[PDB]
Formats: sequence, structure tokens, C-alpha cells
Amino acid sequence: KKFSVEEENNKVTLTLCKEKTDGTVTCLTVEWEYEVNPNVDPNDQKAFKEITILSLKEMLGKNFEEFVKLNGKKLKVSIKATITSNPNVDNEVRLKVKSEDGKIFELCDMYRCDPDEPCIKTPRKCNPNVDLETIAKRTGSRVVEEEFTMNLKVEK
Amino acid sequence: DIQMTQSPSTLSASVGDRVTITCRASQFISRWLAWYQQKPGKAPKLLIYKASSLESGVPSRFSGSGSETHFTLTISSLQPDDVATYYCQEYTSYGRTFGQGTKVEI
Amino acid sequence: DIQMTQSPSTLSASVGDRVTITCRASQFISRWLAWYQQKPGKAPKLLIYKASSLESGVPSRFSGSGSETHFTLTISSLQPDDVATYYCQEYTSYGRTFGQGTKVEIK
Amino acid sequence: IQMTQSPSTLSASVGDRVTITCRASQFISRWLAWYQQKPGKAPKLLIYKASSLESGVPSRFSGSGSETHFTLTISSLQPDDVATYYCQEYTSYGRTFGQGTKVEIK
Amino acid sequence: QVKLVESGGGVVQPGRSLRLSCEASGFIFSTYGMHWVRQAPGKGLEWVAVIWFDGSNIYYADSVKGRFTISRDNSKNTVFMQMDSLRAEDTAVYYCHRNFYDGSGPFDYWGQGTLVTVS
Amino acid sequence: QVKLVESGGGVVQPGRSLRLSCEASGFIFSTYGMHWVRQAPGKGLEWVAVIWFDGSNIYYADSVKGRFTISRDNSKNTVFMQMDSLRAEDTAVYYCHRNFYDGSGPFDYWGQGTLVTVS
Amino acid sequence: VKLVESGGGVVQPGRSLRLSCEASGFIFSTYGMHWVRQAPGKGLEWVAVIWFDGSNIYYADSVKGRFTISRDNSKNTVFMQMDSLRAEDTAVYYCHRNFYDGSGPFDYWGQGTLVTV
Repeated sequence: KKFSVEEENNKVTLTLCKEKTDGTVTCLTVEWEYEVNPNVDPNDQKAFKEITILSLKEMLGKNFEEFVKLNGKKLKVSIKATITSNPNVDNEVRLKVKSEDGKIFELCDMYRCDPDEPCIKTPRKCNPNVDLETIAKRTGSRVVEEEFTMNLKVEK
Repeated sequence: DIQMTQSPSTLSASVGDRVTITCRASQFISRWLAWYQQKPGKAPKLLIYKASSLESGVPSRFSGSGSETHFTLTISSLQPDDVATYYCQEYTSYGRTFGQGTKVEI
Repeated sequence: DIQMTQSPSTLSASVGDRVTITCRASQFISRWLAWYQQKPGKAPKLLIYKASSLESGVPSRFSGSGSETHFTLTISSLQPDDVATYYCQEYTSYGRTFGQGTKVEIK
Repeated sequence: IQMTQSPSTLSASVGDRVTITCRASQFISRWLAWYQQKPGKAPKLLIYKASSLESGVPSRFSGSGSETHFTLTISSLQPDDVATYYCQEYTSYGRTFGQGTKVEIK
Repeated sequence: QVKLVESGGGVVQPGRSLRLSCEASGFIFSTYGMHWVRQAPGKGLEWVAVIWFDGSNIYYADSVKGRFTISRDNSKNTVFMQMDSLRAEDTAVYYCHRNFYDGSGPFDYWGQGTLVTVS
Repeated sequence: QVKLVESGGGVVQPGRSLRLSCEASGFIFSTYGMHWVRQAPGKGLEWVAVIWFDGSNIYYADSVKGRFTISRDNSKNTVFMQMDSLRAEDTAVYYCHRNFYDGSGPFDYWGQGTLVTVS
Repeated sequence: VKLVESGGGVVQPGRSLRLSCEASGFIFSTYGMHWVRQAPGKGLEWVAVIWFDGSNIYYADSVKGRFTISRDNSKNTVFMQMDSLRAEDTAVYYCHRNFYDGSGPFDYWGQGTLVTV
């Protein structure tokens, strides 16, 4: 379960690599880029990026073999979340990834993000029977949507 | 493995006020709990969502509830037509869990 | 820290009068203000959170308003049972602070 | 930069559904907002990120769009919805407005 | 209007199998999921299984796990449950159930149910 | 059934130590911290201190720094507070307070409180 | 939070004019501010942006080089100094502020004064 991350010019690399029983090693590589909007509080944007990385690591860890098969066209990534920089409030994150072959992967989770420290994964689970937008009204929060396209390739 | 328990399955009562039912969770379930009403001849109807709010068409005789691990239901006056089986339901995740339920009788 | 203040310390009114209480904050607290209500001899209870929405179980005549550094609480149609001390609370980070409080009194 | 809008002036009856458009010259990554103005008054924010409704605005107001093309919809006009509407880009330190559109009743 | 209609059931022998189905109408099953809820006589309600729209999120009650299977007809708003290896205490009315809170407009629908007995 | 209660109050002579605690039940102290809030008989609420569940996130009001210590009871859903070097100003009813927010809406709990006085 | 403008009134073509925004409800230190014009019968036009301390001072290209923008020291205000005014510059000016966070938007549109050339 080796991981590695690189960043340059607001572009990032995320890698997951595992040894095979065949005596060979193959790694999964993805890359994507993000923008920082000067009129939007950087503290929330910082948390969003870190959350994106954490959620992608979890998906890659669970479905490594499927992603080995998917050496090909860039995957579409969609994230919808309610994220605040306040330790007294739980954040909710939902991640969806769409394959070129039509396969869809989904995750959801909850996080706590202290403004000065790496985000903490929590034991609590997202409620699948309730629309997130409803939750945003009940506990006031801006709904944040973002999309990435990432290049999934495997080592040859 | 969320498990639910119930206040006594049978509540004999007069037509008067303050008939109560309680429900407990084995685990923290926040406020994601609902209550249902059933007559022997048909499928149950939803009365309460988030353990706090009326469904449309529900009579004003109503109650709110507790939180996290403990919940209640109260009837401010018992009508002869409110005689029914009542159930406690949990919906924090995929799938659902039901309590044993209770009966209110005149 | 963050300083919290309230403009009136006491308001006088008859039943059915409109009542407004304001609260001010130092620095910047976005919309993270809460309002609390206390009756004599009892622990305080949360009334409004997120400087806006009512916690369930309280009547619609209460409403919050304002943002950033200035906030308002208004009571339409004051009832004799609404007589209480009201407090302004901040929760932007670990720990909390409270304002001076305002009393609502009936003449 | 060069935001444009195609509806120009629209005319409608009370209660009619109204839709207006906006087009970017380039991809703007859904950094778009709408403003409402009435004569004699300063303009105010209506919708932000072209996807989320501002607080205090009635639910009939909504909007959505792609990185290159957007729409705004009012599900049913009220007499109070008569206004000039503007499309704005949020992608940088600077900002631009497109040619606005106008909605009038009869 | 929105309807859930159960089909199948009736008297079967111990062991073997029977197929139950829920036919939806008045809406498109494009989102969330569908549930089966059991009503044994003399007993309260209990949950049996769920199928989420994607068809990948499948869960079973522990009491029946490793027994029964859930599937969906891709061409129709219909959900199937196959029962097998039936035994005493599988006797019940089986109800089709759907629930989605949707903010101000919550949904809760139940069908008439169908009776399954073992003899 | 969610409760927090106070104990250990009473009259303390100047300069003497006192130990207070929040005994609690109906929940597990596993995700959010607890606060101490105090009220002088003639004045509004004042915040004293917070302890995060097993956290390093300990904060104090300026008026009590160096005189108070907050510590979790590792064996129980209980929070301890110690105070030292008390002065006449420290006359207040102390309350246990717990508060957090989630998608379900607000959670806010208070105990009955206890009276602590000096001389 | 209120924003108001100083200056304006009728000036002759080719003349200079100084305008300013004033604010008392906040300290202008965390996000930038904008100038917006509205010629009669026309929609809103963005003119310039200013940021706290060192600044991104982008000006609309259509009017560039005829004027500059600057923040005063304390006394929260923003100044703009125009020159070589033309008849086309007749407009109502507005103060504008805009930023976002997880709690949602802040706009605070001001009430300005009329400028006629």
C-alpha cells in the first residue's frame, strides 16, 4: 500500500503502488489540477484539496485491482461536499468516479478539519437516505461542488 | 449492528391524556429515528421523522423526542381511533432496523 | 480573544409589543453566532444557531438576523411567557465566549 | 471576459415561467453569479456559483450551467419579480458583467 | 399516483424456492433504493433486504444472510427477491417498501403485501 | 436520558483547592469535548475552559490561567476540573456544558450546576 | 455595514475628478473592493479593483491609463482619480465588495453619487 504525492504549479500527482505475487511491481498513477480563487477564503480551499486527496487514496486502496485493469482514458471525478473550517462541526464528503467503460465507483465519509492541521477521518457515516442539500439547509453550510479529470495509467 | 429496545408492549389506558411510549438505541444514532402507526388490516403509516416532526395529515396531538440514545412518543389525548400498534425505526445507514413495537388500548 | 457586547441591557414593553435586541462582535465571526435564553433559577437553553435558524421546538415569532460583526434578534408579538434574559454567544473555534446579556421586562 | 446574454428584453404574464441565458467566451470553471436590479435602487446578489440560491430569496428562483453556458429560471413570475438581471464572472481579481437582460410584465 | 404492488407468494413446501416481486408505478426508480420488510404473524415488523439503485449496494438481514438473493430488472421499475431453502418462521406477509426523506417532501410508500406460508 | 451532573461544590476558604467533576451518562464521550461555564450571582454567563475528548486541545479563559487544570477521567465518561488559589472574585455557579453540531441539527446539554463560593 | 461615495457633480470635458468610497462597519484588510459604473439606460460596468496593502490594481481595458486607484492610510476609504474626462464617462458610480466562505456570500453594494461630464 505504498503511496506518494507530488505538487507543482497547482497540479498534483497521487500514486498507489503494490507488490504482486508474480514477482513484479505495478503502480497506479493519477494526476489532476486545481484552481485557487482569490475571492474565496483560502482556508476552505486548502481543506477541500486535502480532502480530495484523502478520499481518492481510500478509493484506490479498495479497488486497486479494478484500476489495474483500467489502463486507459482519463477518469471523471466528481466531488460534492459541505466543508467548513470549524472544529465544532462535522463535514460531509461524497465522491463519485466514472470510468470510460461506464463503471461507476462511489464513496462517502465524514471529516473534522482543524484549520491548522491535517484533516481527521471520523467513525461517523454519511446518511444515504437524506439528500445532502437538505442537510445544508438544516445546518447552514455552503454546498461545494468540484470536478476533476485525472489520468489513470499503470506501470508497464 | 444497531439494536433497538422498547417500553412495555402493552399500555392499557383510559380515553384520557399522557399515554407514552419510549425507545432506546444500543448505539449513537443521532436524531435519525422515525415512528410508525399500524392497524392489523393494513401496511403501517409514517407519523414522525427525525424523531421531531409531523408528516402531513398527522393530527396535532403529537410529541417531540430525546436524542442520540433515547427517544419518546407522547399522546396528549387518546382517541378510540388512535388505538394502534406503534413502532420505533432507525435509518442511519443502508437498510433499516425496527423495534418490537407497542400497543395502546382503551 | 473575541469581545462580545449587546446594546440594551434592559428593555421595557407591554404584551404584544415588538422587541429587538442587537449584538456586536470584534474582529470577524462570519455567521457563527448563537443566541441563548435563560429564565431565573434555570440553566440557559439554545434558541438560535448559525446566526439565523431556530432550533426545533420554539415558536416562529423569534427570528435572527445580521452577519459578520453585527447581529439582531427580534421577537414579534411579545408574550408574557417570553420574559427572560437573552444572551449572545460566539463559537468560531475551540472554546466559546458570551455577551453581556439583555433582559426583557414587562411594565 | 466577454460574457453575453441572448434573451434581451422579455415580456410575460404574471405567473409565467421565465428563463434567461448567459454565455462565456471561455471556460470559467462554474465561477458565475447573477445579480438583480430594480430602478432607483442598488443591485443585489441573487445566485452564486450559478448553482446556489442566496439566503432570503424565495425558492422559485434557481439556476445551473456548464463551464461555457448557463441559464437562470424563475418558475413563476410574481409582480415583484420585475427587474434587470445581470450575468457576472468570478474567475480572477478582476470581474466583468455581460450585457444584461430585462424582464417586464405585460 | 405512486404504487408498489407485490406479486407471488402463496403456499409452498419446506425447502425448495419461490419468487417474489415488487412492481413500482407512478415514478421512475432511478435513485436511492427499494426495501423488503417482513411481517410475521404474532410478531412485529423486521427488515429483510435492500437494493440500491446502482445495483451494487446490496445488504441482507443477518437472519437470512447466505439465503435468498436480491436483483433488479434493468428494463422495468421492478425489484425481485428470490426465496429459497424455506423453513418454519419464514411465514409472513412480505411488503415492498420505499423511503426517501427529500427535505420538505418526504416519501414513505408501502404495498398491500403478499402472504408466504410454509407447509 | 442524556445527562450531565455536577458535584464537589461548597464553601472554600481563600487559597484552598477544590475538585469539581462532570459525571455523565446516556452517551459515550468519544467524539466531542466538554465545557465549563460559570455564572456569578449578579452577572451573565462566563466561559471557563474546554477539554477535547482525549485531545491536546485544551483552552482556558484568561482569568483562570495557571489556577485551573482540566483532565479527562480515562475510566469513565467523566471530566475533572481542579482549581487552586481561589479569591473572592471566584463566586459562581458552575455548569457542565456539552455542545456540537451535525447534519441532524444542534445538540446542546446543560447540567443543574453547583455553587462554589469563597470565604 | 454601509458604503457611501464622496465627490461627483457636473464637470467640464477634459477635467479631472476625484471619487472615494467610505466605510465604517469593517476594517478594509482582508478582501478587495471594486468600482462599478452605470451610465443611464445601460447595465453595470466594472472599472477597477483594489486590494489591501500591496495590490492587484487591474483596470478595465476600455478605460485604462486615464485614471488610478489607491487605498488611504487607515480612515477606511478607497480613492480613484480620473483625468481627461469624456462625455461618454457620464455615469452613476457604486462601491462594491465581494467575497465568499463556507457560511455564504457577502456583497454590501453601496449608494454612490452621479458624475456628469
